[PDB]
Amino acid sequence: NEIQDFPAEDVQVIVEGNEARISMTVYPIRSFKKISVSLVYKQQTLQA
Amino acid sequence: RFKKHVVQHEETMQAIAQRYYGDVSYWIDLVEHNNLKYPYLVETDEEKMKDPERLASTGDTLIIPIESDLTDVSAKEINSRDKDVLVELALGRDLNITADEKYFNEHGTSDNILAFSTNGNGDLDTVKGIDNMKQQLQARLLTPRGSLMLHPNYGSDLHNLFGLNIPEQATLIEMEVLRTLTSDNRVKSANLIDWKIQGNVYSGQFSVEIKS
Repeated sequence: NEIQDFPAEDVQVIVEGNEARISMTVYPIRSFKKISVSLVYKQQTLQA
Repeated sequence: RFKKHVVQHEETMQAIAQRYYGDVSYWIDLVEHNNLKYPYLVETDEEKMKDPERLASTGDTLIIPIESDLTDVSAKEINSRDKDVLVELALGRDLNITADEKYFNEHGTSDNILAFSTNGNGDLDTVKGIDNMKQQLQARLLTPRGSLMLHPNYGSDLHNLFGLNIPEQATLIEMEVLRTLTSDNRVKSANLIDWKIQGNVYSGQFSVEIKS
């Protein structure tokens, strides 16, 4: 669980003699930074 | 004290005394209370037109003492002539101080709220009958428990019961109101029939059994 997700299709690699070049993609774990609330007060009945 | 009754179609004066007091024998004293001439109950109103005040006919009220006051000569004399003034005298007579009925219901549990008024002409207003009993219950409820200069432990703690409108406070208020209403011996019982809440507003109603 050190990474949230990764696209297995997106791994590209090229090799040329002694040299290789790599590219890939990772979905990092997303945060949850903001929370908004809409708090309302209403009348109520209680009865015998 | 007394019970009310009305003359039914071709009911004889014998029949009334027998049904309420058991023995028919008592009708003889019972006619003196209703001040009746010999045709004690008579069916026709154009026959009551003979001498209206000394008779009863179909649809007219009658007075029925309790058995203890049946034999009292003073009860006989008073019931003979007072007729409808019975209820007023029996519930008593008092000065009317509900001058501003719209107003006192805007500031209860505060002082200086009631005031004399004038009805008729040149005389302070007076209240009698059931209205008097209501007014007195009303004043008793809107007065704090130790604020009359004599005979304290009169009134209510209604000025003290203001709270968070949770139901226990509402039962407490119910019980205080019922105690306050049942304080007067003239009233038999009270009981709640509704309690209801609107945020910061209490509402409810009470039925009270007033003696006949």
